[PDB]
Amino acid sequence: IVNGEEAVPGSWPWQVSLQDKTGFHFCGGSLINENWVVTAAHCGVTTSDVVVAGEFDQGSSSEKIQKLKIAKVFKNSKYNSLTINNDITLLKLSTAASFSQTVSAVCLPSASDDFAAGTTCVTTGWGLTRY
Amino acid sequence: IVNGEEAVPGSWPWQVSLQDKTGFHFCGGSLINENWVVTAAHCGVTTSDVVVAGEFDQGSSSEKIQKLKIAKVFKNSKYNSLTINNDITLLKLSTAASFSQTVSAVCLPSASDDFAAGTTCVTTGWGLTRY
Amino acid sequence: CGVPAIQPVLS
Amino acid sequence: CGVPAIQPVL
Amino acid sequence: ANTPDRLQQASLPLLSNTNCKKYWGTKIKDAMICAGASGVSSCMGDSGGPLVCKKNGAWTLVGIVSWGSSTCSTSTPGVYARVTALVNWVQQTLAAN
Amino acid sequence: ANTPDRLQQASLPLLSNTNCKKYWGTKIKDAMICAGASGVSSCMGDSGGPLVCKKNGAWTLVGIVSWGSSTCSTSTPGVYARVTALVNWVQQTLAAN
Repeated sequence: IVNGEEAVPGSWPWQVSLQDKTGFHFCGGSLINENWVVTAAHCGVTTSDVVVAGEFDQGSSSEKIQKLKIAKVFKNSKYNSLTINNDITLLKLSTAASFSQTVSAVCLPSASDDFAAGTTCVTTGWGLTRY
Repeated sequence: IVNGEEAVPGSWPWQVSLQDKTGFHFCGGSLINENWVVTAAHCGVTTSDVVVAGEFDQGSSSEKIQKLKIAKVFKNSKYNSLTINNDITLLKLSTAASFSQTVSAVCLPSASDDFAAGTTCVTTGWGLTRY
Repeated sequence: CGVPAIQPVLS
Repeated sequence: CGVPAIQPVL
Repeated sequence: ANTPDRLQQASLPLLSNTNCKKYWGTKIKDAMICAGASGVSSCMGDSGGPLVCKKNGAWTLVGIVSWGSSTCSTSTPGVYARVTALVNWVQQTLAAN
Repeated sequence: ANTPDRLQQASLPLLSNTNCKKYWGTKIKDAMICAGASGVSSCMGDSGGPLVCKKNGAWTLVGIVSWGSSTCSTSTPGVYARVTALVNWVQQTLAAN
């Protein structure tokens, strides 16, 4: 996020970091359940990647995190790799995440609700702070 | 690189990998000398980053690489972070690179040479293969 | 769901 | 400069 | 490097797809939602992360970081997967597994 | 993940700024050079890497990966720092340090 600010640790308890086998962050995701994570289909997640929950600092020597293995990847079949339309993937975890003060789930909307233009929303992540 | 191909190990001897202090690759660069590397200004390299030369596979639990410290960063003063114009940075190595079969420098052009449209060129890197 | 234990600040 | 010990293949 | 060690957050406004098209045109589809162009922008590494809105006092997933400016310009809105447009598939998938 | 562990390469043509402008317009400055739109694309993580051309039997640095398609579209040219335009600065810097 460019021109963002540091979050209070654990204040976005659904936020997860997706790491490859090398141990590196390539994408974010959100816990919706103790067993499922929602992410983007363009992320190209495989059962080889790991889900990291309850993380704040990616430089920690060791911190109290949860490294969760993925059981199955559910990419939406309507995903268009050229258009980038219907950019969603669900991840079913091998091991359920243990919810706490710092690890919890986000709410999901109904297909019928309206989030109007002008609403102030929030985005979170470990993306670049400057291009 | 999307729709590229695997390179022959060490065939692009000037190719370097820039890693932050968490140990992760965030940008590519090129050795122009035993003591200097050229990269993009937008990469936001600091003296905290490390230059990795002689690498082919990032998953290697050991390969013959050279982790080189950065003594000084030379950002081009005309770099525009809005326009991304004049996107160049020079890195002076603390410790010179040991040149070998797999570590060597790329040539630099003069301000007056012409590389005409249509010329077939090559680009290398560890960037995503799919968006 | 969606009620952090640790309330977020200015976001 | 610019002449790799291991020639590029393509 | 321009990589943060700590989790970042930002506040940003939702745009109508009409306003968004002013920037990206035909690239904006029905299952997409834009936000930003207000001095902040999602950048490399934020992909897959959330776009949340408060509703009935609870935070709700409205978008999924999808794509944005090449340069992460803070003057260009970011594009997000519109969860509203995809949650029926999510709900069905959970129901069945 | 879409991250390669092994180094990748791609052959691609240089474009004239004029033709490049067809795609990016006003964004293309004098110290920029485009390449591709021929079925390949530089993508997230390629930044700062080389664009090389053979000259008199040796490889020469013509560009530096700078920016390009939002989605790394292989039909959109990538933008590179034009080293011809910046090499005077490189040489003066090396000569003094």
